[PDB]
Amino acid sequence: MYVCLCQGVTDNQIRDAIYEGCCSYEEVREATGVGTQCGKCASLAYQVVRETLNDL
Ligand code: FES
Repeated sequence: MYVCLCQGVTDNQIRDAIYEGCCSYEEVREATGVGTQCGKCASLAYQVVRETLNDL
């Protein structure tokens, strides 16, 4: 699903960044651009990051 429409980031793309070593929401933002242009997606993006990290 889409997480971030401003940057076109999907939940799979967030997981891809974590599977390449990102270990925090901030690093996922650095790798994907999620949440950089407005406030709408931050809550969802953080939840996807946390669920993904907890499953590793
Ligand atoms: S929807 Fe993600 S930065 Fe705007």
